[PDB]
Amino acid sequence: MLQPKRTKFRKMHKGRNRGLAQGTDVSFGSFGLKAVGRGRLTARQIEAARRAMTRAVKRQGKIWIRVFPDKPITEKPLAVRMGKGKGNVEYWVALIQPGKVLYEMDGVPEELAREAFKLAAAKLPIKTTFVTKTVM
Amino acid sequence: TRNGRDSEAKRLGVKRFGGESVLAGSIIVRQRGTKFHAGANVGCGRDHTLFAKADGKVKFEVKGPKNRKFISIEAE
Amino acid sequence: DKKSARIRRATRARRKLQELGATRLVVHRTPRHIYAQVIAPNGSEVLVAASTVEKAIAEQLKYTGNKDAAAAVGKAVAERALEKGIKDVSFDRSGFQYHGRVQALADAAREAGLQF
Amino acid sequence: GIREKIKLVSSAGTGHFYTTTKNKRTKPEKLELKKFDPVVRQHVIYKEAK
Amino acid sequence: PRLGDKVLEVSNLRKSYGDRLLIDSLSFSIPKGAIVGIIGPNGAGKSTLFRMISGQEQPDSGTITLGETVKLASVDQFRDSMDNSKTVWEEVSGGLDIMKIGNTEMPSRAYVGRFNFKGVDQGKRVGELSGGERGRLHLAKLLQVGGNMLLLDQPTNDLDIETLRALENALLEFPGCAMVISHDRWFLDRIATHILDYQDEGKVEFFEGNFTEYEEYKKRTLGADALEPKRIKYKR
Amino acid sequence: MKKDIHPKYEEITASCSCGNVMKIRSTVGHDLNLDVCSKCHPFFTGKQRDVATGGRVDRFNKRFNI
Amino acid sequence: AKLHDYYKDEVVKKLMTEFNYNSVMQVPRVEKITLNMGVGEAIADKKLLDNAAADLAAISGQKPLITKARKSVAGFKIRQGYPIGCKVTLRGERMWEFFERLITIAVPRIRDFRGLSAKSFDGRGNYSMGVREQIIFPEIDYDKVDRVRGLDITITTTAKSDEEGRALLAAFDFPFR
RNA sequence: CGCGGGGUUGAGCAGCCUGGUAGCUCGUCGGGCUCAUAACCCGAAGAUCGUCGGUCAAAUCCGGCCCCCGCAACCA
RNA sequence: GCGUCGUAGUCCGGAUUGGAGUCUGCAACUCGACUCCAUGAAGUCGGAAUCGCUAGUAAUCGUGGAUCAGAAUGCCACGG
RNA sequence: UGCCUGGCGGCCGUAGCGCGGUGGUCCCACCUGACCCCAUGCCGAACUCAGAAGUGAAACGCCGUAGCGCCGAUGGUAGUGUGGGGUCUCCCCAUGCGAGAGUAGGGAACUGCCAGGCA
RNA sequence: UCCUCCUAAAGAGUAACGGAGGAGCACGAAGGUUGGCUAAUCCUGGUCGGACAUCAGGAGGUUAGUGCAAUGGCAUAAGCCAGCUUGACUGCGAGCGUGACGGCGCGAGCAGGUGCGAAAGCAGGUCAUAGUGAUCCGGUGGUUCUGAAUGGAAGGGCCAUC
Ligand SMILES: [Mg+2]
Ligand SMILES: [Mg+2]
Ligand SMILES: [Mg+2]
Ligand SMILES: [Mg+2]
Ligand SMILES: [Mg+2]
Ligand SMILES: [Mg+2]
Ligand SMILES: [Mg+2]
Ligand SMILES: [Mg+2]
Ligand SMILES: [Mg+2]
Ligand SMILES: [Mg+2]
Ligand SMILES: [Mg+2]
Ligand SMILES: [Mg+2]
Ligand code: NA
Ligand code: NA
Repeated sequence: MLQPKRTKFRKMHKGRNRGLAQGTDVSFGSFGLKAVGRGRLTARQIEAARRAMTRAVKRQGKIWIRVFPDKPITEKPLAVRMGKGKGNVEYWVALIQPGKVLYEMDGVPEELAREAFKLAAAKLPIKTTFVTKTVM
Repeated sequence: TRNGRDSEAKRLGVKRFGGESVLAGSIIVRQRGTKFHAGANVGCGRDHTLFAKADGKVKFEVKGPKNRKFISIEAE
Repeated sequence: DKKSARIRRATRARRKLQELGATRLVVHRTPRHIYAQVIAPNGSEVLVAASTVEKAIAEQLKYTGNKDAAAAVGKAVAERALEKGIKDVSFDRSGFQYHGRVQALADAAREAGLQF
Repeated sequence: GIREKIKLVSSAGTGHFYTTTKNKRTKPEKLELKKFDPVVRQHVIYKEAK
Repeated sequence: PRLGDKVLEVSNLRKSYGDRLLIDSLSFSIPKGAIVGIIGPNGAGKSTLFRMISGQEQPDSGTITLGETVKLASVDQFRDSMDNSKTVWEEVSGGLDIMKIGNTEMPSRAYVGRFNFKGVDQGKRVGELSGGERGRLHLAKLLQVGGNMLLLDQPTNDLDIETLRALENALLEFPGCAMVISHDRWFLDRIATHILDYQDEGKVEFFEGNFTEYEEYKKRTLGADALEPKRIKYKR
Repeated sequence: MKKDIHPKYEEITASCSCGNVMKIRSTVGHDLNLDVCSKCHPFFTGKQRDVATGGRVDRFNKRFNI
Repeated sequence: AKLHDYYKDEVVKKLMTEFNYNSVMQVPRVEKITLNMGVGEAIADKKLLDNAAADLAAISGQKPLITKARKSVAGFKIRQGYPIGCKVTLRGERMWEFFERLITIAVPRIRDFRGLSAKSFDGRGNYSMGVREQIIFPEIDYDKVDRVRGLDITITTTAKSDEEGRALLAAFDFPFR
C-alpha cells in the first residue's frame, strides 16, 4: 500500500512539521497538483486519490506520485491505560509542507487534466491548487 | 517492555580551551578516539587523553596533510 | 615503487625525531653516490653537508658508491660538524636498511667525534 | 570463567610471590618468567606454584 | 579394499638374532576372512613376526608372499609413539577438519567421536590421558588407514571389561583378516579362529580352530605333564 | 638461493632416437632415454595428419565397381 | 643456458626490424615463470599436497611454496589457513633453462599433440597453459606417483600489447596454430 | 494477547539436552508361502526436522513470521 | 601325451558397441544368419522359498531330423 | 645572477587525476654480475653488495591544453538572540546576527636551507 | 548492577513501565620492542575447477580488518607477517578530570634493576570505553612491631593473598 519495505527502525518520534517544501516545481510532466496547506497524508489517501485521477483519464498519460509516506504512525489499543510502552505501528504518513507537488501528469489536454486533479483534490485533507510547468 | 537501560555519562569533551594558561600535567581533552592528535608539548594517555607536558598556552591547530586537528602548547 | 614505498617506511622515525626536537643526520644512498647532511630542529635550514658528488672528496676514491666511499663521506661529515659547534646528533635511517654502506657511513662518524 | 588464580612463587628462597590467572586446561605446562624480587632487589626467575 | 584368495602365505621362514633362533622352518597360509590368535611365552618372537610381515625386518630363510589385494595396517606394541604436547583431536586427525577413513572422508570430529571421545573430552592433551584412554586414542589414530589385514599387537593393553567387550564384539564383524597377538586367552576364546602356538627350540605350530578344539586336539593326542610350579622365592 | 633445501641441479644429458644429445640442466642424476623429440616434433605433423574426417561419397563410389 | 643467448642475439635484432622501436630496450622481455598446482583435494589428507610438492620439486629445481586459502568460502568447504595449492617461481638464467627444456622435451611428449592456442593472451602479452599430466616431464617413472594430476604454466612478459607479445613467443619457435 | 507449550517420514512418537552420528512401531511398494485372501517370511523406498533469517559446526542457539494447544481476566 | 598360465575380475567371462564383410532372397532400415578386426560390461556360487532324479538312471559331451529360400539356446531322437 | 637536478622542509587538490609533447654532459632509474656479510615461510621480484657498455622504453621531472576532481562570490532564501502581535499543533512586525545549495566566475600551484651540471 | 547509541535543545549534566543493542570474559601470547608488509570487490587468461578455492596482470582505493554490542578512532597504521623476549617490574609521584561521600580515572618525572634496538628511543599489559561486590568474620605465606611478674609461647598488629 505504497509503503516502505525493510526499513531500518520500526518506530519513530512524533517530530514537528514546520518549514516549507523543496519539490515545488513541475519536473516530469506538464501539469501538477501543489499543496497550499500544511498537514499530512496517509497511505490510504494517496491510493484513494490516485484511483480517482486514473478513472478520469482512464487510458492516457503517465502519472507521477512525487510523495511517499515512509513514516510510521502508531496507536495504542482501545481501553488501555497510559504508559506501558509505545504503541504499535498502524499506518504510514507523508508530512506535507506548503508548496510540495503531490501528483503530476503528462500527455493530457488541459481541460481534462484540470478536472482530473479536482476529483482527486476532494479526497485529500489539505487545500490543493493547480500548477503548470514553467521553463524558468 | 524489553528495553529501558542505559549507561552512566562518561563526561568527555574539551576541558581547557584556547588561550588558557595551564600547569604541567593538566588534562586538556578527555577523548574516545583521537579526534585531537598530540602536538608538541602535549602527551597522549592510554585512554587517549591529551595532557599538558609544560605550562603555557593551549593552541589548537589544523596542521597536516589530512587536515587533522592538533593541540600544542605555546611556551610562555 | 622504490621511493614511494621507502618514504612511507621512514615517516614514523622521521616524525618521532621531529617531536623530540633533535638535530638529525640524514643519509641518502644511491647506486652511484651517497649523501649525508645535518639539519636543524627547524627542519628547514641545514648546517653541514657532505656528498660523493662533491669533487674533492670523490677525487681520492676509485669508484664512488661502495663501502669505502661512504666511510670517507661518513668521516667527512663528522669533520665539518665538530667545527660548527655540533657534537650531539641522532642518526636517521631514512628508509634504507642499516646493514651496508650506511652502517659504514655512520660508524666512521661515530668514531670521528659524534656522540650517538 | 575457566581461568583460575595461580601464584608465581619466587626462586631466591624468600617469601615473595606474584599472582595471576592461568588456563589450567589448555596450558598444562607450568609457567616460569623473570620478575623483580623487591626483597633481594634483583631480577630472578619466578616459578609456578599453587 | 576387497581381498582375494592370497592372504600372505609364508614359506620356510627362519629367524635368528646372532645365534638365538626364534623361529625355524615355518610354513603356513592364512585363509580368507579369518582371525588368528598368537600365543606363547615372553620374548618368543611374536612381535618379530609382525615386524617381518610389515616389512621392517627380513627373513633369514624362506619368503613371506603377500597377496596383491592385501592392505596392511599393523598396530605397534607400544603406546610410546604419540607426542604428549598435542591435543587428542589434533593428534588423531592431523589438524584437518575433514580427514578420510578408507575411501569415504567423513568429518574428523565425528570420526573421533565414534571412539567415545566427546567434544569436551576432545581438548585434553594426549600426555594428560589415562592408560585406557591412551590405548583407545592410539588405536583410533592407527586404525584410520582403512586396511584389511589388521595386525593387532595386544590391543587389550589397559582395557576395562566393557571397553574390551566393545572391541571384542566389533572384531567378530570384520570383513578383512585379523591377526591378533595377546596373552589373555579369555579374550581370544571368543574371537580366535586360527591358533599360532609357540613352543621351545623355536618351534611354531599352526592350528585351525578355537581353543576348545585345540584342547580337543591335545586330549586326542595327549601327554601326561603337569608339574609347572616350583616357587623359587627371593631371600635365603 | 637458500641452499640445502632443494633437490640437486645438474647438466645431465639424455639421448633420443634421432640423436638429440643435449646437456639439459635437470634434476635426475641418472638419465632416462627418450622417444621422439624436437627434431621429430609433431608440430608440423600432428595437425597435418589430423585432417582425415569428412568425405564419404568417394568411399561409396568405389563400391560402384560394377 | 641456451635460449638466453638466443634471445640476446637473434630475437632482439629481428624484432627491431619487425616492430621498429626507436630504442633497443623497448623490445618486450619475458621475465618470470610461475608454476602452480592447485590441489584442493588435500583438504581430506595432507600427504597429497606433499606428493604434489615433491612433483613440482622434481619438475623445477626448487622447493615449492604452498599457498593457503585467501578467503573462507563455504561453497568449496574451505577456509583461510588451509594449504590448498603449491607454487614455484623461476627468474633469470635458471628460468631460461626450464623454459628451454619445456619446448625441447615436454611439448612434443603431449598426448595427441597438435599445437598451442594463440588466442590465450590476457591482452597484455602474458601466456598460460595447463598440461593435465605431469608425465610429459621425463622425471616420473610410475613408481612414486599416485595420480596423474597436472600443472599450470604462466609466462609473464613486459609486452604492453598482445600483438607485441605475439612475436615474443613466436620468435622462439613455439607450436602455435 | 497478557503469559506459557508445540510444529520431525504417509499416521503416532523419539532424538532439541547443550552441536559434529535421521531413528522407532504401523503403514506404501516388490517378491515368497496359499485354491484365493488375511496373517506370517524376505527385500526396498521416502523427511527443505513449520518458516524468514542470522554459530568451524544445529533438528538442537537466538530473534522474527505462520498456525495450533492451554492458562488468567481479582477487589469494588 | 607333451607345454604355458600360478589365483588375478586373470590368458576367466563374451554382453554391448564401431568398422570390414559372405550368403539366401524381388528385396536383410524398422527385422536374418554366419565370418574377421577392435571393444571386453554385469558376474568371485547367489534372501525368503523352491525343482528333478533309485542304474546305464542323475551329471556332462558331441551328432542327427522334422518345420524350412534363409532363419534353434526350443522340440523330437542317437550314441560316449 | 640565469636556467636544470638531488636531498630536507613550509602549507595540504586554485596544489590532485586525465590527455599531448619532451630529458640524459652532470644528476637520476631501469640495467651488468653476484661465490662475498646480507636476503627469499620458492624466486637477486624485494632487501644487499661489486660496477659500468646501452638505455631515456616504463617511472621521475618539466612545460601545454579546461574531460574531471577542486575553489567560489553579490543578491535572495531558510534559521535564530531580544521586544511586541496574531485566525496561535503555525506564523507576522522592530532590531541584531545570517547560512546550506545553486549562478557568474577562478582554476595546470606558490615558497626557504643547502649541495651539484652548465652558460 | 555495568557498557554503546538516540531522546539531550552545537561545553558538561539531564526523566518516563521512552526507541534500539550488549556484559558477569579471553590472552603467557592476542603483551614489549626491532625489522618487514598493506585490504573488500570486479574483469581478462589458465589442468581437473564451476557463480565462488590456487596462479598471472589490470581497474580499484579501505566498500577490508580489529578476540567478543555500538559509538569514536586507526596508513607513522591501533590491521597483517617473523626474531629475540617478560616493563602483564618494585617504591614514589609534580599536576589534573569526575563524584554528596565511599571511591574511580589520566599522569610527565625521580630511584633500583630489566628487555628490545647500531643508536635516538620505547616498554609500569591488550585501539579506548563493560567483563563486577564495601565492612565484619575466618584461612595461608613473610615480619621477634607487640608479648599482662621475667624469659618463651598463644593471640594480636603490618605486608602479600584467598
Ligand atoms: Mg564387479
Ligand atoms: Mg578367484
Ligand atoms: Mg534337414
Ligand atoms: Mg532351415
Ligand atoms: Mg546544551
Ligand atoms: Mg551535550
Ligand atoms: Mg592486540
Ligand atoms: Mg613497526
Ligand atoms: Mg601491537
Ligand atoms: Mg577491545
Ligand atoms: Mg610474659
Ligand atoms: Mg601474625
Ligand atoms: Na613383543
Ligand atoms: Na593409569
